[PDB]
Amino acid sequence: SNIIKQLEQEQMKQDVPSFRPGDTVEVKVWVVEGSKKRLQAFEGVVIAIRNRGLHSAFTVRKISNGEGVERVFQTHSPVVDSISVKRRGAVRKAKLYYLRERTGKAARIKERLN
Amino acid sequence: MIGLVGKKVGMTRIFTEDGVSIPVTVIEVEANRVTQVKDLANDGYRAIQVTTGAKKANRVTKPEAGHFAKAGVEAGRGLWEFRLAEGEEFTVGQSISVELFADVKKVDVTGTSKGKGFAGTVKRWNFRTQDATHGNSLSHRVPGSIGQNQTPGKVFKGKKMAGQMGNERVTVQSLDVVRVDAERNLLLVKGAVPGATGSDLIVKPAVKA
Amino acid sequence: MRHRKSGRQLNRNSSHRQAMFRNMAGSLVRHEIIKTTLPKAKELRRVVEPLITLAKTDSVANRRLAFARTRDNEIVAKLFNELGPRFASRAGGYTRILKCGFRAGDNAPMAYIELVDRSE
Amino acid sequence: MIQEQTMLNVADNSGARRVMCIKVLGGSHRRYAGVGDIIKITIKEAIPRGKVKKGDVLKAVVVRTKKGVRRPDGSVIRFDGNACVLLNNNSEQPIGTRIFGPVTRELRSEKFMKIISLAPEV
Amino acid sequence: AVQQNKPTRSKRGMRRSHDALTAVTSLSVDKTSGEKHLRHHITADGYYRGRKVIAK
RNA sequence: AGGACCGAACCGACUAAUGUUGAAAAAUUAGCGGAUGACUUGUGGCUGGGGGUGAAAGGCCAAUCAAACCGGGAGAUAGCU
RNA sequence: ACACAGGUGGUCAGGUAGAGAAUACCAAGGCGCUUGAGAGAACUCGGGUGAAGGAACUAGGCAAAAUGGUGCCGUAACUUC
RNA sequence: AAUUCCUUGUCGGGUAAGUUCCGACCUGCACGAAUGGCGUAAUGAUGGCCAGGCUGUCUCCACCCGAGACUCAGUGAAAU
RNA sequence: CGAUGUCGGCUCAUCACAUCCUGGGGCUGAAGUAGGUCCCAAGGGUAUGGCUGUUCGCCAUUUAAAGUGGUACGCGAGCUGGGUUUAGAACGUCGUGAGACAGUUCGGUCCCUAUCUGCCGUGGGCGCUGGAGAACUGAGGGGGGCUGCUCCUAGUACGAGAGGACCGGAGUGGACGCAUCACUGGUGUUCGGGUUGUCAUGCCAAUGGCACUGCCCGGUAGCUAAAUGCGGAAGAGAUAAGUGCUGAAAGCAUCUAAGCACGAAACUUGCCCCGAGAUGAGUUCUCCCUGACCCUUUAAGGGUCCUGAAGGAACGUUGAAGACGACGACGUUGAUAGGCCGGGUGUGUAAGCGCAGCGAUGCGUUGAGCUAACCGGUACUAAUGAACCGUGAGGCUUAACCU
Repeated sequence: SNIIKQLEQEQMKQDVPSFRPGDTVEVKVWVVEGSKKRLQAFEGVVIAIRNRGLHSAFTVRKISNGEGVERVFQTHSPVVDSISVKRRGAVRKAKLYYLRERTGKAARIKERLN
Repeated sequence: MIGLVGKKVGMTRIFTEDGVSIPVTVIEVEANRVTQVKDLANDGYRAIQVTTGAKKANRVTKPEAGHFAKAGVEAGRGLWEFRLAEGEEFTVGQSISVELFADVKKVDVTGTSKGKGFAGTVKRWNFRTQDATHGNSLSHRVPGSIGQNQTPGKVFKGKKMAGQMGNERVTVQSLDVVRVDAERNLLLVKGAVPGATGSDLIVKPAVKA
Repeated sequence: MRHRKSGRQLNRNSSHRQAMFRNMAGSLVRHEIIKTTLPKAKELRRVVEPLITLAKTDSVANRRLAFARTRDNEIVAKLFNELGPRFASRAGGYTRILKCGFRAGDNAPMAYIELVDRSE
Repeated sequence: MIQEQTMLNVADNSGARRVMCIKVLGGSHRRYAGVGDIIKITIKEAIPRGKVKKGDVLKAVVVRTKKGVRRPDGSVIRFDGNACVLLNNNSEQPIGTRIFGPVTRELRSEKFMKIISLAPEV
Repeated sequence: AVQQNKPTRSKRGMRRSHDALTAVTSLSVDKTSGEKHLRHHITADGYYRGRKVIAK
């Protein structure tokens, strides 16, 4: 698959920041509303990262004014404009799906700081 | 028009500029090179026989090698044949490239599908399973009844029963061609085409309107 | 329907296969040539040859890592003391299978699997 | 992916608190409701002096699902809990005046424009 | 579930038309020992492709 | 204390699945009821065929029970096959 | 009837965890069940997991899933207390 | 009503919708007082109905682990 | 009656048309919208639930519609066993009673390893007239045909207004089918980790066995669906009902008698698949074989020697092919499988050692170690030289050419 490997890496964006699950992340996303092309922000804990080159996703979980939301993002989509890491987070797993069962003080991730 | 013989390289996606992922299948279409031209005056129908790829010298037999040697062409991995469309003209030894699809806008892709072996009627024919409990005695995935009673006292032809699913010619129609890349010899069509990776495809222009 | 799956099942469950290859790898390291069935030989390659390559690099973590697999201490003495420095330049291909007929008891296709030196 | 017999939460303040889906409208043998699809519901629980009382049968539109919606780039948006807004039965455009929680960009249509005029996110 | 007329010996042999065993079909001769063996197998003396192996 | 409670041995047999030319002429597996009592069990004894015994089902009386098994009357009789 | 997955009374009863003769892993001791080798189709049997939904199944929640310990708090109608 | 034919009686409760269920009425075809009447706490591998939880029961099946099934070697039935 | 299992449910159908929807059309007490009624039409489509054993029915909410029948009231060697209709028991009633009631109620064993036909798949033999390798045409056969809603045309036509089109076009759904794994997920007892009890490796540390994979948490490839692509068409021909044009018999009239034109999801094609056993066994291209000598009851006769081609088969390494055969790839002038190397992925920062802490533990080396089926390479191992099968120019007659 040098054809496919050569063909996908022509599309991979270069400046994707290094983040790992547990991190609070603001993701800025192009949202189109008719003619105006707005850019809105989705901040939450990374609970899952799939690395597959171009087909790399990451799931961000927010508790939005009420109930909880999980956006899975394709990392190399042109929709996903910015990824910035707000708070670096210290966890032990690789997929943090237990946090789907926890709210508030139980869903509280220590900071990494190294 | 005619088609070209490809090879299923696999699947990827193509992010558009406005952020719409398109699932594409990559089909490497090398130089299909014409080995025989068929006319009404000798065969009753106008068609070209092309070959593609390359074969080992010791693995091609003497009949086959004599055929490609007459054509004045390198031996490929197979011979295929395309029916011609009344105003088209090809010569023997002429090479045909993916550039032919630089106008076509939508194609039909024909391959052999993935062989699923002896399949039961729930996989094969989408029969619905009977109860998984409530008394049922050894008949969960079985086909049920297969016909009527004394009248007819036979099972009709083409009753859907279990047997070999997969591994047969299927044509997927009206796939949007996303890119034609004459440099790398590639054709990116939108969607899934039949076959496992590396399987030989046949990409023609779409006959539907 | 199996497509691209690797690994014979050998009419055993997973723990009996694991145990069986642990013993049979121990026997091939011990005696340097054993007679088994042809499928059990062909799976014994994929168990045995990784122990030789682990043995090509002697450290406490590889001795313990080759004692988790194989579970015998004489075996991880011969690996790391004899076989690992024996091959040492041989890149794969530590063992050959030689088909040798059929059993009498059940007509099974036997095969002698052996290490690839045995210059003694 | 809301089907019959499914208990949905209520996103507006119409008075209902917990509803059950009784049909998925819009086709024959249609199985699932979804992103912004209309269902028929019955009200299984209400607050004591809301506009809708217990055991009423009316329409609703699904605004959030646990299964989620897929965007055209491949990105999904799953919620935690299925939710609907109770539309009026005859001529739609819903009962309640507030809308709680977020909604999605796939109620961006004519009718549900009302629902996304409210609705603090998305 | 059981037959309804006894099948003949004709139909019986017709069914057994395929039960025939195929011969070996020719077994190969060793390079050094010059003795015969199945192909791709070792000989009775324990040679294979002209070199000595097992030796029990 | 208890025809007490939970629960093994022990006695049983409510459900399901398998089995149904069975591994088995009534079982196996997973759950199930009783489990100091009107309990359960070993060894011996007693009751016998229109008779026994029966917390009663026409149940049980040696894989047999609206009248055991064996032998005899007996080659019953059979306007029926 | 079988070298039969059944039946058969008493006696001895170690370790660790455990209330325990339950249960798990072990000791003494005894076994691997008298056809094997492959392959890894449908289908059947015994099991594991399952998106969203959660009895819509169905004669019927049959089956499965769930619950499950010890201590403490707390506990309604009704009652023969 | 373990009793009611007509009958899914009529009204009410539960349900989006209830021939079943609960309450009531009484025109009891064909209840009824030790072949007991009516109540009845506790009990029941008892019958019927409802709800919470729970789930592959199901929507609609998918994959996996094992034992057969399939191939090879040995033995080698049966009903008909 | 030396047994033809009988309701209902499930699974699986299949035909008829007296058509429920979709399609065409005539009359209308048809303005439009919506209808009523009748002719044509069988392509495809033609609910989910409450109650009840129920078919039915009533109800709730859908739908374009929820057709009517035949098929042993289709289907129990396909499933169930709720009902009817065994043996237990009770109620009401009948009988003095044993009992009895298609009155009611509770409980209650559904066997079969397929020989033949049929059907679904899949091979072996032989034929097709020398052998062999491929590519084909296509007789014929099968699959597929469903449809909503929104928008424009146009708030036009019609109508007093309310309301509201025909014909034509664009979009987007439902149900169904095919493919596929890029995405989202499921699984992933073969990968990594956490952790309980216990046993062992002498012991600490580290590991391993067993407890449903011990219980769990993630997860590669593959398979998959709830995932994502695509499909049902346009068009042509011959028509049904129907509408006509010209036109007599019948100096008018008249769609028909001569002649001519329209006309539907039905019909034949168009689309997809199988397909030369299509014994009517076809076509095209290519490849190979260019020896002698006897015998006779002189035949497309038999035999001996020498030759053994093209190719196939066997064997081996095997495969996104597979029950087995089959099919595909490769066999050393070689990446076919395994190993190995690099990468990726997954898990989540190994062991050892050092430091902090009384200790559990924490931190550093360290995103470390380990990584299955993945990807790119590499002859290290195994794919052996050979043998085997297959021959030696391919009948007769007639015709046209031998330029």
